Amino acid sequence: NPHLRAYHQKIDSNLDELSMGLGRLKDIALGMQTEIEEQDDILDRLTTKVDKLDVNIKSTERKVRQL
Amino acid sequence: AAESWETLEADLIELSQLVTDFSLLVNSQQEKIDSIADHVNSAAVNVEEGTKNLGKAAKYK
Amino acid sequence: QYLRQEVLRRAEATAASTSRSLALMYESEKVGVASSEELARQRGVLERTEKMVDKMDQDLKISQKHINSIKS
Amino acid sequence: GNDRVRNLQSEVEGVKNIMTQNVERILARGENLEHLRNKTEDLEATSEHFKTTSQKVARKFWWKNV
Repeated sequence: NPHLRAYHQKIDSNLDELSMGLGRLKDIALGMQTEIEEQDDILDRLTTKVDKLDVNIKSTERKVRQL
Repeated sequence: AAESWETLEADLIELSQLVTDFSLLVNSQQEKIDSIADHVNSAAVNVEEGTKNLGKAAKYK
Repeated sequence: QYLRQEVLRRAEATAASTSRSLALMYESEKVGVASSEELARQRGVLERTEKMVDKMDQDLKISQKHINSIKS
Repeated sequence: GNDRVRNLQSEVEGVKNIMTQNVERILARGENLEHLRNKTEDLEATSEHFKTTSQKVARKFWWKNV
């Protein structure tokens, strides 16, 4: 059985690679969710900072409109 | 037989689809990221010029 | 021996399905790294923005100082 | 042959599950991003007025003493 032997070897080869590949995709995905988690924490900070700035410019400007 | 391969191949298609949908959204957000970066950068030249003119003012008098 | 060729097609079938499957996996990988890399790049744009916001704070403390000079 | 397929499948299902979440998480990020754009849009406007008002003072005092 020559052909049968060859087909079975490509199926084994595909299935070994496909399996390792899937482990690699999992860690890629878990990487993504970690990055979003972190970037989430950054955006809450920028937001606080930008809102704090917004006020402190307006506060300064009220000093300027007097003089 | 070759139908449970056919389901594996389907799952891999839907996964591939999920990965594309994810990059499309990550892409579609560069727009928001860069506008954010712009406004703050624009705001910065104003504070600079504002402080600068507040120096011109404090000297000129 | 025409009953043989019925078993070759079944094997060739599953061998082609698993190729395709493998390809799909490789493709998903290639795309997934690229977006994660873009994700990470964008994280740096928002850090630059924190830098810029933080420097506006100091400009406003210099500013406050000039207003003190004028008010004298 | 038949155990190998169902193993692979369920792993794919595993990775699928994470991606589905990541899509949900990144839609969130999208809506957090939008609020910052609008907040920074306002930051740019406040700042422009800060500039304007300074110039009006810097020249008023030019006048007053020259």
